Amino acid sequence: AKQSMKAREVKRVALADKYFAKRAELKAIISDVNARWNAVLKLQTLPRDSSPSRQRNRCRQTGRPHGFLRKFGLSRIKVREAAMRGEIPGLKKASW
Amino acid sequence: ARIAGINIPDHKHAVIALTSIYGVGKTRSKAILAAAGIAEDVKISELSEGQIDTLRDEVAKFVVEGDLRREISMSIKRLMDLGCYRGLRHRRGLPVRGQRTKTNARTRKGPRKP
Amino acid sequence: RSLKKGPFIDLHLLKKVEKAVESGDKKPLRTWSRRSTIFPNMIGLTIAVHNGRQHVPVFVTDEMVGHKLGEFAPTRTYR
Amino acid sequence: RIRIRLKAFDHRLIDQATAEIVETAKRTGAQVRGPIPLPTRKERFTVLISPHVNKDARDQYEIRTHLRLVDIVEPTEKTVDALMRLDLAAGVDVQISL
Amino acid sequence: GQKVHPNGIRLGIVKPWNSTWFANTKEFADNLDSDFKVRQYLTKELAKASVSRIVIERPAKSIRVTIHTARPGIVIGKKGEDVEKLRKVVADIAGVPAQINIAEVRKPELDAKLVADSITSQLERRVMFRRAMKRAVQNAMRLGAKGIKVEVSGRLGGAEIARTEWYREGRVPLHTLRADIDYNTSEAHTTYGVIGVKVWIFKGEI
Amino acid sequence: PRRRVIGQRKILPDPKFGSELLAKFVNILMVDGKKSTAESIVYSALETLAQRSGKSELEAFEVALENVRPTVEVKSRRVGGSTYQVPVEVRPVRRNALAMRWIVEAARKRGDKSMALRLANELSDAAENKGTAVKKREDVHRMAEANKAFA
Amino acid sequence: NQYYGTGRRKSSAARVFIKPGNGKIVINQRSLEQYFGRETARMVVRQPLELVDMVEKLDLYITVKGGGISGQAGAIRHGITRALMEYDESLRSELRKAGFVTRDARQVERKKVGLRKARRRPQFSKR
RNA sequence: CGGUCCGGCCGGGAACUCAAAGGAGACUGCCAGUGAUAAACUGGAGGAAGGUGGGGAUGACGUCAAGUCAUCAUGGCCCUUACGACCAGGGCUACACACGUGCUACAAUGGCGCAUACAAAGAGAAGCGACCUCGCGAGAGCAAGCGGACCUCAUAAAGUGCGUCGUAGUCCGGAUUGGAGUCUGCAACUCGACUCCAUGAAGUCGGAAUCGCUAGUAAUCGUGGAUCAGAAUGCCACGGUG
Ligand SMILES: [Mg+2]
Ligand SMILES: [Mg+2]
Ligand SMILES: [Mg+2]
Ligand SMILES: [Mg+2]
Ligand SMILES: [Mg+2]
Ligand SMILES: [Mg+2]
Repeated sequence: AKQSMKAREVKRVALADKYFAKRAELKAIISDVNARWNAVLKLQTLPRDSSPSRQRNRCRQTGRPHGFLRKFGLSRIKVREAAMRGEIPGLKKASW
Repeated sequence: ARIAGINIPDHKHAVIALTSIYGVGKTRSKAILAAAGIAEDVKISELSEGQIDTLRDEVAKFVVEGDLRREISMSIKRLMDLGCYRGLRHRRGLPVRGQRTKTNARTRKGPRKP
Repeated sequence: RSLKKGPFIDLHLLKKVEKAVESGDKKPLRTWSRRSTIFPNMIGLTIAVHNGRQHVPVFVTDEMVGHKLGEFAPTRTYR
Repeated sequence: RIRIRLKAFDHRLIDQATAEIVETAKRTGAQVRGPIPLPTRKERFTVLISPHVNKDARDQYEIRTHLRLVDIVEPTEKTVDALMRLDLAAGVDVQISL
Repeated sequence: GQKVHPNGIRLGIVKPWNSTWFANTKEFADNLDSDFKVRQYLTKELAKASVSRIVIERPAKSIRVTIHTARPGIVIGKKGEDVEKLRKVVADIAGVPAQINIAEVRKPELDAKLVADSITSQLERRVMFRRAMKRAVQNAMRLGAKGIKVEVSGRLGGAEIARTEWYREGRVPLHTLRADIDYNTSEAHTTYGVIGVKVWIFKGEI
Repeated sequence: PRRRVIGQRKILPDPKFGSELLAKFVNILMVDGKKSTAESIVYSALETLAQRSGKSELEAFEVALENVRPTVEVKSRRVGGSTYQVPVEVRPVRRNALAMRWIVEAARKRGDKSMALRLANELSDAAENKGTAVKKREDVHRMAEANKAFA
Repeated sequence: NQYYGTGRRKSSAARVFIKPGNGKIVINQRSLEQYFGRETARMVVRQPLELVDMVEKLDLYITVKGGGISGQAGAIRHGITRALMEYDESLRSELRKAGFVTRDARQVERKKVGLRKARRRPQFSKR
C-alpha cells in the first residue's frame, strides 16, 4: 500500500527499539512517585517515530492498515484468501 | 424557612428538601444533615428552629445561591474575556466540550428554524 | 484537567522564552507548539501560535497561565 | 510425577500420538492415570468477505485447540528412556515440566 | 459472487491443509509470514518446474516442507544440487534448519493447479483459449476424473467486453461435502490484460 | 398461516390457582419478560378486589370478565376498490382473550397509582359495566350490527 | 443404598438423590425454601411428587449448577422424576403424561451475523 | 466411606456433575383415520427426540456493463527537480439545516437505600493482574499466582426481602455548563475516556407515515471479544427471565 508509507512503518518499528524500551525506560520510575529535578519529562525529545504507540499494524503481506488481526498478522482479505487454501493451520469455517 | 439562601423549602424528607438550595446535591446535603445530629428523613414537621440554625450555619460555609451564580457567571465571563476557545464557544452559543455540531447540538444551540 | 504530575511544554519554545528575557523582547515569536502549557515567565511576550495556515499573535496575559497556546489560535474559519 | 500436556489442531491425531505414549508406558513402565481429555479452546475470528462495503457479509472461522493430560506415575529408567527419541508426530506441542 | 471456496470448505474432511504445523498466538503470525514467504520464493524459482503444491510442518524449532511437483527430476537436479541450493535459502528464510522432500505427481492432468497453470502458460503462449480448455477437459476425463470444469474469463482472445466461457464435462457436485474435489486458480498475464482461470476436478465418493 | 394451519400452544396453569385462564391473563399483563413481578401485581389486585367485593375470589374475575366478553367483531375485506368491511362471529376462546386484553390494556390507560390498583379498579368497574373496557364492547357491537347488512 | 437420577434443562444440570425418609429437601445444602421454593417456580420442585405421594414418605438430597432460577428448578424437576424410576417403570408412564419425563430441549438461540440478535432484524429504511 | 481447623480440604473414591474422543438413536417405521387401495397429510403409541426434531454451514444457470483500479493484482493513460519524498502544525471532529441508523428517557410493571439467590461464553506474559495499603473517587504504591478446567480480568443484572418516595416536570429524566481531578500517551487546545463537587435543558408516550419478530423468539437484564498505547450507544458473540 504505497511503498513509501510502508518503509515508514519499518523505520518506526526500528526506532521503537533502538531507543524506546531502552533509554526511554527512564520515565517509568523517572516520572512517577519517587519524590523535583525537572530534566525528567524533558529529555523526552527523541526521534518521534521512536515509540510503540506510533506504529500502526499493517497487513503483513499487503500493507492495508485496516481489517487487521493480531493472531495472523494479516488483514481480513488475504487472511481469508489464505485460509481457504490450507495455509492457516487449524482454521476452517465454523458453526454452532 | 429560608436558611443561608433566601430559598424556603420543606414538606419532604430533610436530605431531599435541602437539595432545593442552588448549591447542594445529594452528597453535600448528606454531609450537612449528617453534621448536626439530624436524621436522613426527618421532615420540618418536628425540626424546631433552634435545630434549624445549627444547619443554617453548616451551610453558611460553602458558596451557594446568589454568591454561587455570581461566581460561575463570573468564571464564564472570564473565559469570554480571554478569547480562547471555550470562551468563543460560550459567546457563540455552541457546544464547548467538543460535541459534534454537524448535528444534534440542540441543548446549547436552541430549537431550530432556518 | 490532565497532566497530573508536571505540566508540559516543548523545549525549543522554552528556550525561545528564556532567551527572550535577558535579551529583551522583540517581534512575534513563532512556534507550532500549540501543545505547551503557558508559564508566568511568558507574560508580556508576543508568542505567535501556528493555526494551520499562519501564526496568530497572542499577548500572554496576567492569567492565561494554566492554558495551552493552541487555545487562542482558532483554526477552523467558520461562517 | 511425570506429567505431559498435549495440544494440537487435529483431534483424531492428538489422541493417536497420545495413545502412542500411553501404550508406550503401560508396556514398559506402568501405572499412568489414563488419557484425560481437558477442555478445548476454540478461538473464533469473523471477517468481512467483501473487499469493499457489505457488512452483513462476513465469514466466520474457528481454530479448535484440543488438549490431553497423560500423567505417568512410575518413572522407570526404561520407560523414561522410552518416551525420548521415540516421540515423532510433528504439529503436536508436548510439555513435561510445570 | 456466490460460490464457496471448494477447497477451504472441505478442510475439515476429505482435504488436507497445505500448512499443518502448530503454534501458539505468540509466534503464529511470524510463522505465517515465513510460511507464505517460502512458497513465495519457491513458486518463483520452480515455476518451470511444474509445481503443484508445497506443504509445510514445523517440527520443533525446524521446518520440513514437502514440494509436490510433477517434474521432480528437474527440481532435484544432478545428484541433489537443485534441492541443495534450496536447503540453504529456505533455511536462511525460516530462521531454522530445513529438510525438504519431493512428492511425485502421479498423472498431472488430475491436479487442478497444474491443469490450470498449463491452460495459463497456453494463453500466455498465445493459443486459442477454446482449444486449451477443450484439450484440458478431454485428456483429463481420458484418465479417470469422474468430472471436471474449467472456466477462464476476462478479455478472452482480446475483446473490449469481458466474457467468462466455461466448459463442464462429466459430473461435478460442489454441494457434496464428502466428494473429492480439486480446485484451483491461475492468472494469465496476457499482452493486453489478465485472464482468470479456475478449474474443478471430481475424483469421487467417500 | 398461508399453508401450515395449526392450533395454539397451551400453558401451565396458574401457579397459585390452577386455572388456565388466569395464567393467560398474567401473560397478557406481563412485560419485558417479567413473570415474577407480573403475577405479584395480578394477585394483589385480585386480592384487593377479592375483599372489596367480598363476593368470593374465583368468580370475582369470571363475572367482571363476562361483561367485557364480546360476541361479534369485524374483519376488513377491501374487496374491489372498497373496504366492504364484514362482521364476523368471534370464537369462544378468543372472546375471553380479547376481553382480558381490553381489561389489562384499559387499566394500563388508567390514572391511578399501582398497576394493581389500576387493575382492580378496572375489574370492579366492569363488574358494574361502566369502564373503558366495557365501552370497547359498546364499540365493537356498534361497528357490527351496522355493517351487519354484510352478513 | 441410593437412587440417583441426573436431569437437566437449559445450561442447568441437577443431580437428585432419593432415599425413603421424609418430605424434606437438601438442595445445595439448604432448605427448599432457603433457595427458591416460593419464587418463580415455588413448587415445580415438588411437582414430581404429585401423583406419587410423599409428604414425609421419601427424602431427597439434590445438587445443581449452571443456568438460573427456573432453569435449575425445571432441571431438578426432571432429575427427580428420572431418579423416581426406583419404585418402578410402572409409575414412569403416567409421569410421562405429566411431561416431567421430557428433557426440554429448548436452548438459547445463537446470535447471527447480520441481525441485531438471533431473530431480531435491524430495522431498515423506508423504501 | 475414614481425619477432621466446615474448605472437597486430607486420604481416598471412582459412582455422579463435567470435560472430549468413539458409538447407538428417528426411518412415516407401527396403529388407526382422510386420500384415487399410491404420495402425503392427521391423530395416537413408545420414546430424550416425530414427521427436514432445534440452529447453523452450504447460495444452481443466470439478472443489474450493481459494487471494489484504495486490499492486492493488472491492459491503457498520465506526472516523474513532481501527481514522487521527508518534516512540523491543522483538517477528516466545521454547522442555518434535512434524511438514515441507533442509545437514553418521559417514570410507581419504577427511582433510591441496605441485605441478598441463581449463568453462559471468552481474554490473558511488551499480558490478565489477587492480596494488603492509600484516596469519597477514577486510580495510585508494594506485590503473589497464571502462557491458563489450577491464577486474574469479574464482585452478573434483571430477581427476591425490608425501608423510602405517593403521580409532582417529581424522589423521573439525565442533556448542558462551571470548578477540581485521574489514566494512557513525546503530547489530550483543536479532539480521549473516566472520576469527585455543583449544575439540571427537552421530554409527561410522540402527525402523516413506517419497521421488526411465529418460541426459548419478541420484549427485557446484565457478560465477553475482536480492532486497540488510549476513544463503543457500533459490530461479533454469551446466557438470565420469558
Ligand atoms: Mg504498491
Ligand atoms: Mg495505533
Ligand atoms: Mg443442501
Ligand atoms: Mg460491473
Ligand atoms: Mg436519578
Ligand atoms: Mg419463518
